[PDB]
Amino acid sequence: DIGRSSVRPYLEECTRRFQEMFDRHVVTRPTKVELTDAELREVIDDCNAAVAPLGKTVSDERWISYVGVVLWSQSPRHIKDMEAFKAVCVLNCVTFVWDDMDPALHDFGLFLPQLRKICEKYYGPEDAEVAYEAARAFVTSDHMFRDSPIKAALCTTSPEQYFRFRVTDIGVDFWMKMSYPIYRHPEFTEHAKTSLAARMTTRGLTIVNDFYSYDREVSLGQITNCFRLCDVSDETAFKEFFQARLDDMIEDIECIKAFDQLTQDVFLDLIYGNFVWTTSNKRYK
Amino acid sequence: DIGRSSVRPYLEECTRRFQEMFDRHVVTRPTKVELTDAELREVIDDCNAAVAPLGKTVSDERWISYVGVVLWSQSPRHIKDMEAFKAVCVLNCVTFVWDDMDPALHDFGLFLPQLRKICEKYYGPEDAEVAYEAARAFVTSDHMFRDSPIKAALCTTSPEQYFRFRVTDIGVDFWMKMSYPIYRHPEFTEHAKTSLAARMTTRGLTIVNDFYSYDREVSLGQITNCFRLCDVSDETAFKEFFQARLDDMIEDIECIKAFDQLTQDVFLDLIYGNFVWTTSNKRYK
Ligand SMILES: CC(C)=CCC/C(C)=C/CC/C(C)=C\CC/C(C)=C/CSP(=O)(O)OP(=O)(O)O
Ligand SMILES: CC(C)=CCC/C(C)=C/CC/C(C)=C\CC/C(C)=C\CSP(=O)(O)OP(=O)(O)O
Ligand SMILES: [Mg+2]
Ligand SMILES: [Mg+2]
Repeated sequence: DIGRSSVRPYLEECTRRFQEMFDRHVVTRPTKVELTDAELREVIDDCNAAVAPLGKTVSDERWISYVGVVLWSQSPRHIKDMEAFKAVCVLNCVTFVWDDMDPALHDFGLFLPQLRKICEKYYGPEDAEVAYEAARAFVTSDHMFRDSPIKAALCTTSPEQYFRFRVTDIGVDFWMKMSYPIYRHPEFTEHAKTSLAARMTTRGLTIVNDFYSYDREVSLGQITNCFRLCDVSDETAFKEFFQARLDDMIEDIECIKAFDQLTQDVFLDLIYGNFVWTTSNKRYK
Repeated sequence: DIGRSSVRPYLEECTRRFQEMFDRHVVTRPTKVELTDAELREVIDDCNAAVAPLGKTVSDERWISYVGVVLWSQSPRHIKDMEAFKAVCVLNCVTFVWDDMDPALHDFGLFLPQLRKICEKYYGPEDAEVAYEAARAFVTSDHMFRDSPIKAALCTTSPEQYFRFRVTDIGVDFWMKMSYPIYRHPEFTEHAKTSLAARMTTRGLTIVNDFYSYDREVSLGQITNCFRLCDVSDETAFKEFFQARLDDMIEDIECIKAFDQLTQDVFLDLIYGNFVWTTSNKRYK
């Protein structure tokens, strides 16, 4: 049954169709933000220190693996604050490590002050509180509402309810709220703070992530994946579902182009960058 | 054109159908929170002081009209903090007055510090920052993106995109982020802070407000109304659209019932309470 289901028959075609869609609708190719050796070392040092109180040891290779999503999904042309950039590198990486941990080993009393220390190092006083609150909310939500009936209801009812849940759960709201200081762009800053930024980009991020993590997630009993709403065994049902999802992505991209140029660049680089990172990364194979 | 269209032919039937839906799906009838004479006095005094720098003088009757949405839509069974309650009364009322003002007269330099003063009076340090940030975001969104292509794109594309804009624009995210301290309920606090609370309740709130404000908004050229997505002149198109909105509200209500009992009470009291207030208030006639 579902615990043994797979999208493996569709990997090649779906990858090519995602890329075809991005070339047509976004056009601008993702590029990688470059960090100097010293900047990368500072990020890795900060990640190791954040996760040290947890008794967790993590290799440089694994940190670099996680950080790629930041290097690829941010928008290099628009960056103004590289201190905020390194904070997102660190926040992103330590939250991945936390998520990959056995939940029985989550110690919020040790982890939250580390998240706060990161925010306070890299951001101004105002920004530090916004980014910390988003980080605290993400990690708290994950805990509070696992094995919750709410997750089951939202994830099994309809794509729309599912994506409503993923606005927070896939981490985009947190991403926006820690990323706006990178750009110092007034419009982007407000869209981030109202969460309209996250609401516009959630489907594009989530459909991609869900496709490439489905086999692993389903093998582990995890229900937070939109492809669980269709029978991935029936080639015909799958293809119809996948096309509806591509259509969702396209509608969002087309609406995103109504935003101001800088903001639209950042949103589209995020969705398209995430896909590039996702298909190159060992986490999803 | 659409500027002279009307849903007046449908008022009685739609009102009856909304009520029948709530009686079936929510069941628990809205009740009105009691303020003592002293408490209402305090609220009105605070309202007048906030809008005085704007040269605004407002009658008790007008303030009482605005505050009814708070007295009816909050959940009296679950109130724990009446200071937070009065803060919502004040914040709600002064935001109404701001929104009814000629935009040329909006003076953020004068108004924002008044919003901050209200939050600092009634909330603890942590809650004051969350409520104030949500008020600031709401009022800043309203300004920044008032004649924005984004608003047009979102409001005209699909119901989905429209409701995505209204999460912030109808003010529910702000409502949730100023209301959670009333209840001091951990789960509700978190759903408020992640905006999941707002995402679950926006369609119920927005569909009802939109129906009862359509005629006035369309006469003023305003585009923020879901009934603009159909031809309200065509009775069969309208009835089809209306049913689709009712189905949306019912789906949200049924998913809301998967939340913990206190949270679901609050969410449902809000949607149903707003309907009761909307149908009895002079603002929509
Ligand atoms: C915000 C953004 C750029 C993209 C959306 C997805 C993504 C790669 C997020 C990482 C960036 C952020 C803010 C937080 C990390 C949280 C996390 C472990 C997300 C994975 S989504 P799932 O729970 O499905 O885990 P899996 O990776 O195993 O599929
Ligand atoms: C936010 C909530 C719980 C319910 C929605 C109902 C409502 C009017 C709430 C006001 C309460 C809050 C937080 C803010 C005030 C915002 C405001 C003046 C109007 C929003 S509806 P539109 O912009 O269409 O104006 P109109 O009233 O003239 O139709
Ligand atoms: Mg996944
Ligand atoms: Mg209205």
